[PDB]
Amino acid sequence: RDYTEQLRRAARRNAWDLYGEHFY
Amino acid sequence: MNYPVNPDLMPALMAVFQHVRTRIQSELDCQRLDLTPPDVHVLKLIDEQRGLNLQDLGRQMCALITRKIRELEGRNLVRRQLFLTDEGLAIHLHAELIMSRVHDELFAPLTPVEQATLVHLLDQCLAAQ
Amino acid sequence: MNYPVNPDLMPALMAVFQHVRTRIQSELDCQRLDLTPPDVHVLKLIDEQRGLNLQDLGRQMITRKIRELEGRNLVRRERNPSDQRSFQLFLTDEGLAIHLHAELIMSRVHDELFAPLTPVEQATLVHLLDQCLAA
Repeated sequence: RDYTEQLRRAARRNAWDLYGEHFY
Repeated sequence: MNYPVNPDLMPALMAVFQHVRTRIQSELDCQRLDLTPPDVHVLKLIDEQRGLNLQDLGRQMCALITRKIRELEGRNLVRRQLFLTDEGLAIHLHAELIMSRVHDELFAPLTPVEQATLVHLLDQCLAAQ
Repeated sequence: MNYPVNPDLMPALMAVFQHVRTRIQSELDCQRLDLTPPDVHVLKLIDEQRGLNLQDLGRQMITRKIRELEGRNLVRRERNPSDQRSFQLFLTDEGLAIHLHAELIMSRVHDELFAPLTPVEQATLVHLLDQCLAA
């Protein structure tokens, strides 16, 4: 449950949101 | 420790993102799923938090979500508390398959060592933040 | 497929994409700019394509959003010289300033992301990211 571990899990979970809306 | 920043890095990262975004949409359309990534995000939350209320879903998505929820309802993907129908579950599962495959296809040109190196460098970037 | 993909690669990439969005948004919010990714995208298209028609903006993405941006003095609508019922889009002086500021925020966020890597490391990362696309 370290920092980058948690970020990876959260980001994977949010994949559709991240591709759906980004500044890119 | 902070080093000078290679000016090719931001464009390289942006290009990867844009490639993946384009490929996911292309594959969703190829399978005639008639979904966009925000639609799948709604379906995924309803799947994971089965029974959550409309207001709650709306907040987590961060009128216009009620429109999208209604659209997904009209396609019998979502039922009413909100639940995926059998059709909604299937289409969400198929979208997830597509997301996974596109990423596999992205990383395919890299050897196992290249893949492990890329994991490490992405981790190192983040850990210093 | 040649070999199974490293299971940590897609999440590690997503985490970097997540970081970039989160940081940009946080900076915009801290700075009181009240901008969302759609806002930033709209300003960028109007700057890149001066006099953009509304339907051409629609294609690359809306009437409600332009109304908001006009009210905030970021966008100006001018009548189409050949069609008096339609409007073309321009950034105001303020909207241009905000678009360029948003761009500087984005580049700073990237700089801060990458600066912890040595120059050799950064060059290796460029190569690997490019290898994903080249093939």
